[PDB]
Amino acid sequence: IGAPDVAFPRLNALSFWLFLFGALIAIAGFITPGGAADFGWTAYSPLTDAIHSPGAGGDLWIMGLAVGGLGTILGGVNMITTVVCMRAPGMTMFRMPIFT
Amino acid sequence: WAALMFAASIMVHLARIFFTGAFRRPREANWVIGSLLLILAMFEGFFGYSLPDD
Amino acid sequence: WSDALALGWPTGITPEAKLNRELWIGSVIASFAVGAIVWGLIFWTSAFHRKKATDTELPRQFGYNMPLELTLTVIPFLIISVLFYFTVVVQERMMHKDPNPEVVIDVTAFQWNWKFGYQKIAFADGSFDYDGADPERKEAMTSRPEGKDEHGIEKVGPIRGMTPEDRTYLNFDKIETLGTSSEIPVLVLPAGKRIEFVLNSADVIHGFWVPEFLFKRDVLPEPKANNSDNVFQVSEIQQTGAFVGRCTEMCGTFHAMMNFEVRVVEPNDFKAYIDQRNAGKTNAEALAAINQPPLAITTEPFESRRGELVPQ
Amino acid sequence: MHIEARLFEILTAFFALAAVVYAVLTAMFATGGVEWAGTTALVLTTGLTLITGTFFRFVARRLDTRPEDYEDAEISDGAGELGFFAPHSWWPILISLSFSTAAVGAALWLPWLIAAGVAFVITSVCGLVFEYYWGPEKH
Amino acid sequence: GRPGESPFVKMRPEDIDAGGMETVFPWRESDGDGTTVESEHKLTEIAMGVRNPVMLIRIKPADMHRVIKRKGQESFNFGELFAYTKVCSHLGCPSSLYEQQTYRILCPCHQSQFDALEFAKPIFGPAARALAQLPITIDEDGYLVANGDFVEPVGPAFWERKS
Amino acid sequence: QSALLRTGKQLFETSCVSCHGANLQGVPDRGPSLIGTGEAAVYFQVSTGRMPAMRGEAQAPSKPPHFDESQIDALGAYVQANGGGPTVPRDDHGAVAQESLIGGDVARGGDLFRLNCASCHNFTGKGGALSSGKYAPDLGDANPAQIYTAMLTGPQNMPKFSDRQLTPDEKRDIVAYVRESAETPSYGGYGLGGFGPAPEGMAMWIIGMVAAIGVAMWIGSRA
Amino acid sequence: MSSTQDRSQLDPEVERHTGVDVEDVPSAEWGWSHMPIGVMHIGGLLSAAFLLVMMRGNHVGHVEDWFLIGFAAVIVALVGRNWWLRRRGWIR
Amino acid sequence: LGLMGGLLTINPIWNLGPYKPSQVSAGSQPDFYMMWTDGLIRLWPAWEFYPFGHTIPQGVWVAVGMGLVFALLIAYPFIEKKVTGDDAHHNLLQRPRDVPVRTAIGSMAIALYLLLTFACMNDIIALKFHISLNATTWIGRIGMVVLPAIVYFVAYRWAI
Amino acid sequence: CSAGQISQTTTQEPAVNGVNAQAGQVSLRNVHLRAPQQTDYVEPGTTVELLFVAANDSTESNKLKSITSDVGEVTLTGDSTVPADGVLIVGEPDGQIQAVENAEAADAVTAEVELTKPITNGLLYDFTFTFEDGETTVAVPISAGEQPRRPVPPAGPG
Ligand code: HEA
Ligand SMILES: CC(C)=CCC/C(C)=C/CC/C(C)=C/CC/C(C)=C/CC/C(C)=C/CC/C(C)=C/CC/C(C)=C/CC/C(C)=C/CC/C(C)=C/CC1=C(C)C(=O)c2ccccc2C1=O
Ligand SMILES: CC(C)=CCC/C(C)=C/CC/C(C)=C/CC/C(C)=C/CC/C(C)=C\CC/C(C)=C/CC/C(C)=C/CC/C(C)=C/CC/C(C)=C/CC1=C(C)C(=O)c2ccccc2C1=O
Ligand SMILES: CCCCCCCCCCCCCCCC(=O)O[C@H](COC(=O)CCCCCCC[C@@H](C)CCCCCCCCC)COP(=O)(O)O[C@H]1[C@H](O)[C@H](O)[C@H](O)[C@@H](O)[C@@H]1O
Ligand SMILES: CCCCCCCCCCCCCCCC(=O)O[C@H](COC(=O)CCCCCCC[C@@H](C)CCCCCCCCC)COP(=O)(O)O[C@H]1[C@H](O)[C@H](O)[C@H](O)[C@@H](O)[C@@H]1O
Ligand SMILES: CCCCCCCC/C=C\CCCCCCCC(=O)OC[C@H](COP(=O)(O)OCCN)OC(=O)CCCCCCCCCCCCCCC
Ligand code: HEC
Ligand code: HEC
Ligand SMILES: *C[C@@H](COC(=O)CCCCCCCCCCCCCCC)OC(=O)CCCCCCCC[C@@H](C)CCCCCCCC
Ligand SMILES: *C(=O)CCCCCCCCCCCCCCC
Ligand code: FES
Repeated sequence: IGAPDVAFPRLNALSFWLFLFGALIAIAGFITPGGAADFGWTAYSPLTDAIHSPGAGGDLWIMGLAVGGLGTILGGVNMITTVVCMRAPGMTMFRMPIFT
Repeated sequence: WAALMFAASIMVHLARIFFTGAFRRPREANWVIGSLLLILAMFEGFFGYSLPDD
Repeated sequence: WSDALALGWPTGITPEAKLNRELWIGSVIASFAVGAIVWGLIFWTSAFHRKKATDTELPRQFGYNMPLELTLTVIPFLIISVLFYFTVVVQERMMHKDPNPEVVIDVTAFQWNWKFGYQKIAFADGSFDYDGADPERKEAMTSRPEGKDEHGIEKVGPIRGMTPEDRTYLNFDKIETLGTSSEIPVLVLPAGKRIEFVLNSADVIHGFWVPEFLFKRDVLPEPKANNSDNVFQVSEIQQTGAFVGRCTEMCGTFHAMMNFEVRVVEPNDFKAYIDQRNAGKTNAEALAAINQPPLAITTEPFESRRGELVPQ
Repeated sequence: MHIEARLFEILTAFFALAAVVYAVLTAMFATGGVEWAGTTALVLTTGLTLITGTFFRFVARRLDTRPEDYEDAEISDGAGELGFFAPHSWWPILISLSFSTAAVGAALWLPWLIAAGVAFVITSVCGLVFEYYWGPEKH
Repeated sequence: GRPGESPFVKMRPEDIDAGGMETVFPWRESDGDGTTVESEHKLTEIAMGVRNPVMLIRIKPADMHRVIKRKGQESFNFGELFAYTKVCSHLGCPSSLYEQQTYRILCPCHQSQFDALEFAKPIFGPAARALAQLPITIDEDGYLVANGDFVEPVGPAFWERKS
Repeated sequence: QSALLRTGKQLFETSCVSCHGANLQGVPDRGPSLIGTGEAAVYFQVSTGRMPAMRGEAQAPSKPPHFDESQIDALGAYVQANGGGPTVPRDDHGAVAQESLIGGDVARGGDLFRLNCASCHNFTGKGGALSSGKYAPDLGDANPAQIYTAMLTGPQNMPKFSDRQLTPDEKRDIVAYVRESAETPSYGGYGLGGFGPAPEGMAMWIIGMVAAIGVAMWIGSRA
Repeated sequence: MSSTQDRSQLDPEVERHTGVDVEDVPSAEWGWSHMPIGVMHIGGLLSAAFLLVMMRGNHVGHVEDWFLIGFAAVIVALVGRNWWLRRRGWIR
Repeated sequence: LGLMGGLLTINPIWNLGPYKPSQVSAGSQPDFYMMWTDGLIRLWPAWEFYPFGHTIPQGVWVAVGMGLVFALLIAYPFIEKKVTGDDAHHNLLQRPRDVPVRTAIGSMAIALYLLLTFACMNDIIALKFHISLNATTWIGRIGMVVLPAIVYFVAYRWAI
Repeated sequence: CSAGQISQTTTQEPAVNGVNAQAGQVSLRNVHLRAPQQTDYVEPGTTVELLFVAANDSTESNKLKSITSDVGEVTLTGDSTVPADGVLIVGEPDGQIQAVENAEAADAVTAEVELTKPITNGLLYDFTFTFEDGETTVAVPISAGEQPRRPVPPAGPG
């Protein structure tokens, strides 16, 4: 879009790091003796309750996904703001290429 | 708590002087005694919570 | 050709299964036709190489074709509309809700195994004044006079005044075909009859699939409170014999162990089996006494051992 | 700010339509009426688009055509002082680590770790927010 | 743990049930209850004896075939009862922790694991020498009595050891 | 009771037959035999929620109970009828006795705890780590009956303290000490868990050191 | 605008001629900036040897030995890559 | 210190019964300044030697460890001046970044100290953070050789 | 992978005094001996009850329970063929309850043994259980079900 940087570049750095560490904590389910999240990726409800899959792997999965999701939300805020505000003098929003 | 702070602050001071190079030519002896001093503190701490037979 | 062009669907054993198979054949025909034309287009444009004989003359640079894009955005709407109509008509023939099922099997499916209750038998020809037990459905309403506090709270219960550990939704029957971890539960059904399945889950949501039915459902813990139509009817089962069934959800760790069987027999054979099950006899004994294998013949309750390298 | 506004009003219109049709077709033709989960989600994603589009339309009416919103705009038209764009900062990684500490204290039920992570998050967010405002030390 | 009187009472094999561990001490007939002044000091000596404490563990019968013995200690176990010193063979902390269904005598000072089924030899952690096994049997009246002293010194190792 | 046994059988046939055979004999390498475990074992194991275990791992963790008190009693009575074993203590009314299980003596209960329980749990009933993926959970949550039944039946890697090792008097004494330690406020400010050296050192290095260094940065200059 | 340039006369003492250079380490003169590569490689080999020898101990399990083997192999591979590149002149 | 002495509980000995050779606790750590000693005990792989009729217990190792540790702490400036050769009267401090090698060495030493200290707490770490005790012990065992190297490399590059 | 194929929880014997013998088609669970002893042993000639639960693993049967005798001349009073995909409970282990006052087939196959040999609790004694499918040696232990510890005489300091 002809911009020098992203809208909130400290924010996108924060998004990257929030992702990295959220993914790390989610994956850290494996080092635990019980192991990582045994419920499917979709993680349907009763199988995810403390009764079923009581191990700390499920909790780590949940919290790591929460952290990564916060990073993703911040990244989305940054990218939408960059596209709407930061743009080249001639780059009309119907002249920005399709990847943007 | 003061014993714990004594130990921790000795460690922080040692790290400060080590990383800043305050132990060089003029003040090796200081370092040395400080090291001894730290060691003593550690042992006294051990003899401190060991005093109340627990 | 159909079996090969069915992409490995087991030829159904129920009218609904057969009609679903026909829909699958038609849908695969349409999808393969679309894929073939699109692959033809892709490979034929791949014939547009940068021939060295071409000098510095860039292509037509056309882009932005209105009529062609309108045509190719209208036509897919037509294909999906026809597919949707066929889908709706076929789907209509999947939950018919016949109020007089020939047999009502209560498929209560608990963690890592199943159980079938034979809730009711009602043959149109006239027989089987049979019914399930249902004295066993007891609630857990914690409507105690008082809680921890001296007075006042008189707490009734967490959910709708009852406890989560209520299990009232589960319905129990006289002839339970429970399966153990070392014994595959074999559901005996009569051929040529309307069989309803009332689906329930004791512990955790999971799946009930009989691949030869070309249909499946999710046994949820409490479908009524989840706005789920757990029960489903099958108009007929022509083919007899044994057919595997599998848990098609996530039960838990031993989720692949949930395999069960459905052994559809003749109506007279079913009558004999139910007669010998009313009298105290295991499922295996009843099946054997009708001159049929006692154990599951499509599947086996394979090793409870955690694996091959476990030291016994 | 008109094109990116119209985008969000189009999205808002579609989401409102989808929520309304879902509510109407679930309140009847469904086992338990309105699903109350998909319906509310559709309503409040309609609200999401509505808030963003309303703000964008407000700003667009408040703003004369920008060069970026103007066809046939020369690069020299937009040339000039762009705003502050934060240079290097190590506070984002500290905020991420603080939130990770709080998250592990939540997953592993360690109330002490949750409290420590919350304190770390407040400290790191203060550092980031104050990073480019902390005046020089006065001695 | 009665307050002073009869802190030590004779023991019977039936008391320990399969998969059960109890700390036991060398109580003599002369070291009677702590009622008198002469006693209550012998008993204090028994309690404060560093190497005095032992743990008696009843190996489950189903696990009996898994037991691996130590040369010269093949008969130290009285049936399914095994007496092993509580004092860790590493730095002399008590090895109090006991895990049944895995038969792991764990020392928490430095997290050292000895296999109780096999002679109490260290299968994890700093410890390198097996816990000393106390010979045991039952005397007249069916009370559990040591069948002799440890064949080896029982505390943590030192220079003048293993000769 | 006949109806109690019927209900226990109903609940058993659809919650645990997979782990334990329909005849309560353990399925190989899935679950152990419940013959002789007793009503006390069932009560402690299911009231703590451990038994709908839902996985085979190093240590089955505690989780919300999957059955209510009446259903707990039904399962326990079913198991008691099948094999016959330890039974959960009960008071005059018939409910699981919890108040009555608090032994009067605590110093003797404290000695019993330190000699037997603290070995792996803690000085003050907190948790402790075990060999490989195992641990001893905190005793704060367990009610008097649960502590008593845990002593009376060693669940897994717990020594089983029969009624002869710890007579009902000693078991009630230990229960009293456990409850007193769990509910007793930490005299001298917020008790950092129960482990002394580790939380104490961590709190030093965080609170005291961050405060001291921040105050030094405030007083001092940078250059 | 509230700042002034600083200059420092620091007693310089080897004659900082063999080893590191300011281009590689911008503050070479200001203090110890060179650790010989020989001590690198020797220490890496010693680390790998220590990892292997810890396979000998009191542990019935073997996941632990496999992790030790993997880490020591990684260290040996890193040291070998560095040594080969240094010998050839940082090529490939 | 007064606020801590009030609001924070330190060494609640009353919860800790009088010492008996038989009674035990699972935690069993010393104050944080000896946790490095305890962790060095835990992580050192049970290596003993048996001369002619004599035993050299694994505990001996830690003593030697302390020696070396202290022998290296007390003597460090002399090793620094012998290696670097700085024998000049230094009155101006050096920013840690300006001495990448010494900063890396100090970061390595701090990393080893932290690893040992947390190894002493591997019991509690496993209890609270669900990690198998053997896994924590072996993490520390591999770390006391690997983590110092990684920390040295990272600190060197960071200083530069 | 602490929860791999070799997991601690799955491979656990029940915390019961009786041993478990899975040999043969039938499974023997909680086999033990009720034999209260007031001295070093229980003298020869005193009847001791033999408890166990026999479960038929397969539904296809080994309900015979032929002899199950060893040194001691095991006797199965009221012997019956109970096992059919179910449980054969020979006796009434301490804590065992009775659903109704009346007992079907009188005693539910109580197994008693005349020792003819001293035995003390804490030992392993081989009892060869014989079935039409096969035979199994179990080494039955001695269990004190619910009896509280007897009063040890007070000690006289010397
Ligand atoms: C982006 C998403 C994505 C991608 C790329 C893949 C890629 C692959 N997936 Fe995918 N898969 C899913 C998403 C994905 N999958 C999801 C969402 C499910 C359902 C999950 C659920 O049910 O919960 C699933 C389920 C799934 C299953 C079913 C498992 C089950 O539930 O029983 C299987 C079975 O074979 C499978 C196989 C594969 C294979 C063989 C690949 C290949 O393409 C993978 C390519 C492999 C590699 C690139 C590895 C090679 C690299 C190395 C050897 C170097 C390693 C070195 C280090 C790590 C240091 N996948
Ligand atoms: C020898 C050795 C060190 C072996 C390894 C043991 C060990 C330390 C393992 C790591 C522990 C962790 C971090 C578990 C969480 C799961 C995990 C590993 C996730 C992946 C790790 C990773 C790199 C994630 C990316 C982002 C990141 C860095 C996350 C770290 C998360 C954490 C825990 C940050 C804070 C660090 C921290 C405070 C750790 C605990 C340290 C100690 C000893 C605390 C002691 C302590 C205790 C134990 C109390 O109970 C307590 C109760 C009440 C008040 C106070 C305390 C208290 O201070
Ligand atoms: C230590 C050093 C700079 C050595 C230089 C090179 C040298 C002389 C090498 C030879 C000596 C050898 C053989 C060293 C290897 C191992 C070693 C250091 C042994 C000696 C151990 C000893 C007597 C002293 C080391 C202590 C030390 C200097 C620690 C670092 C101090 C600093 C600057 C810490 C950061 C400042 C700060 C804000 C700290 C608070 C924030 C936190 C939580 C930091 C991490 C942290 C710490 C630091 C704890 O001590 C701790 C204790 C108990 C529970 C938890 C924690 C914890 O989380
Ligand atoms: C300058 C110093 C300022 C210090 C602040 C002082 C705060 C004073 C608090 C109020 C007065 C003293 C309370 C004493 C009563 C008391 O002790 O407080 C417990 C709480 O304890 C917890 O749980 C933790 C709860 C989380 C909130 C407190 C966290 C404060 C931390 C963050 C401050 C220290 C710094 C640590 C930082 C570490 C981070 C490292 C990055 C509360 O009961 P409870 O919750 O039920 O404890 C369970 C028994 O019940 C049950 O049996 C038992 O078995 C257990 O389960 C027990 O937890
Ligand atoms: C500051 C500290 C930084 C850490 C420094 C050290 C970094 C080096 C890491 C070295 C990793 C080595 C992992 C190997 C470990 C190992 O060898 O043990 C295994 C268990 O593998 C595992 O978990 C893998 C664990 C890998 C995780 C390492 C992750 C790094 C973390 C710790 C970093 C975060 C640091 C945050 C610090 C906070 C700030 C500090 C100020 C098996 O044990 P076990 O459990 O008994 O399994 C039995 C079988 O044996 C048996 O066959 C089978 O039959 C079964 O029975 C089974 O039970
Ligand atoms: C990437 C490909 C890596 C390889 C991927 C394969 C993964 C498969 C691993 C486990 C599957 C579950 C089985 C779990 C059961 C354990 C296996 C077993 O059954 O073997 C018996 C003994 C104890 O049995 P024992 O009778 O008491 O003692 C015996 C008496 N002498 O375990 C053992 O040997 C343990 C051997 C297990 C294999 C080692 C896995 C660790 C590899 C880590 C590599 C990372 C490298 C790091 C790089 C920096
Ligand atoms: C999955 C496998 C299950 C299921 C669904 C149930 N149990 Fe059982 N059980 C299982 C294991 C791996 C163990 C040993 C380790 C542990 O308990 O976590 C047990 C043990 C028991 C015990 C303890 C016996 C004793 O201590 O002597 C009891 C009383 C018990 N199990 C009963 C029980 C009940 C009542 C269940 C349904 C509510 C049940 N289990 C389910 C494995 C599994
Ligand atoms: C390490 C050996 C060991 C000793 C000795 C021991 N425990 Fe335990 N304890 C454990 C383990 C392991 C568990 C986990 C039980 C489970 O997973 O089912 C446990 C669980 C418990 C529980 C259950 C609490 C809960 O919330 O689930 C209580 C209560 C308890 N122990 C109290 C005691 C008492 C009282 C004693 C002294 C008679 C004692 N323990 C001795 C290891 C031990
Ligand atoms: C059961 C056996 C078998 O395990 C396997 O087969 C897979 C083994 C994978 C190799 C694991 C290597 C560990 C690398 C450590 C990362 C460097 C740390 C140094 C810096 C602190 O093994 C087991 O017992 C369980 C194996 C489970 C493996 C899970 C690994 C999960 C790692 C997770 C905790 C996050 C690590 C942080 C990495 C950060 C990288 C970017 C900075
Ligand atoms: C232990 O109880 C859990 C065993 C889990 C088995 C599956 C192993 C998958 C490993 C994935 C890789 C982890 C991250 C690697 C980073 C270097
Ligand atoms: S004190 Fe027992 S292992 Fe060291």
